Amino acid sequence: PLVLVFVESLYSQLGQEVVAILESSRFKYRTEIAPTLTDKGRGRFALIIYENILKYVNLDAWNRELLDKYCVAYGVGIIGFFDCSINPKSPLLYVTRPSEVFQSNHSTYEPVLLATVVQDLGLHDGIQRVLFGNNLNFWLHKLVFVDAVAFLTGKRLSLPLDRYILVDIDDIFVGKEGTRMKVEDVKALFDTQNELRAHIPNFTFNLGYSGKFFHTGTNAEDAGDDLLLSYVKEFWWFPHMWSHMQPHLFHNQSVLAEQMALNKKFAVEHGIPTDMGYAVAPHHSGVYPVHVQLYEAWKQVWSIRVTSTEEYPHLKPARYRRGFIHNGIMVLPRQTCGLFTHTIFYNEYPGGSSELDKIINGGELFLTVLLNPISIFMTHLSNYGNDRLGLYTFKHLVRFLHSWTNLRLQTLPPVQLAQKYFQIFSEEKDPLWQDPCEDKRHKDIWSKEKTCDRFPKLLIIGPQKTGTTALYLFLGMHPDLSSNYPSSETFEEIQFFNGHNYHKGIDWYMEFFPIPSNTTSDFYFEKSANYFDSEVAPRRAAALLPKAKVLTILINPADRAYSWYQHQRAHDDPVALKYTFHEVISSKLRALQNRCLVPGWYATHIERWLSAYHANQILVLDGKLLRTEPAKVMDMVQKFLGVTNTIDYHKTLAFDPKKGFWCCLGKSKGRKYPEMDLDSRAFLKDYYRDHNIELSKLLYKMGQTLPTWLREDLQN
Amino acid sequence: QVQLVESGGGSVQAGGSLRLSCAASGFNVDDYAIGWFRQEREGVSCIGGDGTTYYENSVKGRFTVSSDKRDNTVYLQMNNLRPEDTAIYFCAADRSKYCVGKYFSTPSQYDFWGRGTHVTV
Ligand SMILES: Nc1ncnc2c1ncn2[C@@H]1O[C@H](COP(=O)(O)O)[C@@H](OP(=O)(O)O)[C@H]1O
Ligand SMILES: [Ca+2]
Repeated sequence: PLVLVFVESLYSQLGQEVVAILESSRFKYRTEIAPTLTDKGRGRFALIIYENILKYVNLDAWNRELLDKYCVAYGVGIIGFFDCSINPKSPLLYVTRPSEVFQSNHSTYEPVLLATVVQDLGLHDGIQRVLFGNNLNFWLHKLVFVDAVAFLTGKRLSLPLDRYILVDIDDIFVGKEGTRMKVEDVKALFDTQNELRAHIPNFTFNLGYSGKFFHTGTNAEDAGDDLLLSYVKEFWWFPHMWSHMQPHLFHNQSVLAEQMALNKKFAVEHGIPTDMGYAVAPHHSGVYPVHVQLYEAWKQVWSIRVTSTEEYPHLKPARYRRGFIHNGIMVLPRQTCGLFTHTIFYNEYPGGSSELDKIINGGELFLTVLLNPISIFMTHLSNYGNDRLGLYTFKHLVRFLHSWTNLRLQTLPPVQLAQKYFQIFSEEKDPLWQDPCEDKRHKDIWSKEKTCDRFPKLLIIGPQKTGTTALYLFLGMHPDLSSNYPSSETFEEIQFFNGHNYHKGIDWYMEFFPIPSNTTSDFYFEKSANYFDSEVAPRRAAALLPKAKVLTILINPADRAYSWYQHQRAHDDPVALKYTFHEVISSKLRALQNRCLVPGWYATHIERWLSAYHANQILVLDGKLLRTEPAKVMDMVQKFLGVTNTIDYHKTLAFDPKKGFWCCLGKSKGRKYPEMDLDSRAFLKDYYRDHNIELSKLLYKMGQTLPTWLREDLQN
Repeated sequence: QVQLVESGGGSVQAGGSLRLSCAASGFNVDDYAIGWFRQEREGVSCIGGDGTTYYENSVKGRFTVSSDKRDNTVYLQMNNLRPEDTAIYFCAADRSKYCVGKYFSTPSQYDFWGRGTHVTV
């Protein structure tokens, strides 16, 4: 269900608002200015937004005919963009509840928002239109925009009405004198949780205690918080460290476990239930990027399955904040709530108290609950102690939410919240790793013992049986270049970005490349042969290594498939030995034919790697030239990598007729097999014709010289 | 209480220099982003918590933002002043002190703002 957006400008703010609501809703958008509408009998776009609807009115007439034809044949709706009251009888209303520009006398439209936003009926021209008067600044306009995307795709681009709010009270028992609570604030906190249990079912506050700085303030405040020792059954609690200290500053698992065990002793002596699988780091230190010892010490002494951070994948914008299941702990995005540690009074809020009243009545709070199914809110003790700011913000937030939305607001315990989060978003179960040094806030979150820039600058992708390990060796000969360490059984393959090794993490990948120094070479590389045909490898490789270079070599795909077939014949694999090559071109036969022929389709893999990496970073050679004259092609690689010093490869690469190749790895790269049969060569020349044609057009598109075998296959 | 107070105004009308002082009362100025926004709001400058400095292309050879920890005040030493520069300059605080080049111009990146002061060029 791709959705096509037609922005008026690339820097237009309404395009950022519409794309912002679509990225907050995880709806897969297509950015375009002022194209092909179908993809071989299936619709390419499920919904259209014009950010300027006058583009559609003044459209090209043939293209308008194709647009209206594609809309009526596939049921595609168009969203337009040029006090406020909600229509109770409107079919647009799915999330919006009726509580507290465009004029047509003929009944051909539904006035959903009445002064603004209307829903034109589908029977006028076969297409459905939802038209917007103003932009997406008011919160009711964003509410009816979510309802507009919901109805026009037939609830395909929508979310369920069940909505989930977790409220964390961080910084409990941490403040100095004048910021902590007394008996009045604890009693008002319990009374507020009674009324919010009346509003939201099982709304119980989650409290981030710190046990060291309890019993150290005012004894009147300590007797003021002694009534919270009588109030333990009616409150949820999560550990927020003993001394509110950042977990990456410890950089030892054991002393962090002693701090968490001191908070565990505090939880036992208070009457706190040692349950619920939830805890949050103080400055979110160690959650993204992953400090392994925080994740290990969390589940060791607390059974943490859920944490929540705002650091993934970046701190700002909050629309991009995803969750990820790494190291057995299902991380969730955290939300800011508008409440901070410096806010202790209603009067001393930044921008006045009215700015808080915009944040409650339609700010980051309300669009956070509307656009996210799971919303974990951060509040601090200073918002509960003097003017009771968090009591104010949630007594007004759930009143606003139950007034204007018909959402099923339920507070489950955070294990059920994390299970619901990864049931709704199953694509976010895999983490997407990024560079810790690239964002300096993440580097502050990253531990100081971990050395920066331990990553490759070149990716020698495959495919297999082409000559990639000889190119790996010859790039290893250069003093300015340093090869990767061998990764145990897989050797010079790390197979990080394509397999299950991506779930091991950044620090597993960083161990193969040592610490940069004056003695060690700066430029680093790995040969990664399975990353060619893999679909998951280029996007993750562009995520972690944005400025890396891509080096592919390509030989004749009939001979590549033949050498791959003889490679599994020489590895004594039973299906490839059992059937001859004519039968190849059971499930093992189909798997062998798929990994023998889909690696031969060079264009479909170079499209993925070119969608990830820039074509300046991608360079393609001949491969047979690596067997005939390798010094000129190695001079071309040395010009490609941008190195300063240059090795004269004419004199150090010596031809060996005893091996048949310029030197080498001996028997494994010097195999001698009988030549391909003539009927098999006719079948494999006939099938590798169209793949060679789009391959030749692709290599002319890339600004690359075409190989020899491609030119004789194009001529014959 | 986080408060941002700014000052500085006028110019030599064909082009001159100023040092707009944004005082950060109630919090530390080396812990936040303190990016300057001119009027919608355009983020022409940003000064990171380690001192890392970003500009737009109109202001890249001209403006010089700076920071001083001692009076807790971020300064904007302006130079070679074009008539397009006249606006309301907003020193805005952000929890991420370090600036990123995609988002140091966005007003949605910056949480707590200032009163704003006018430069007339
Ligand atoms: N200089 C060189 N040294 C060794 N093998 C080379 C080579 N140039 C090309 N090759 C080829 O590289 C192929 C293996 O490619 P890869 O690097 O992906 O393992 C070998 O096919 P064979 O193993 O069938 O003899 C061999 O023919
Ligand atoms: Ca805290």
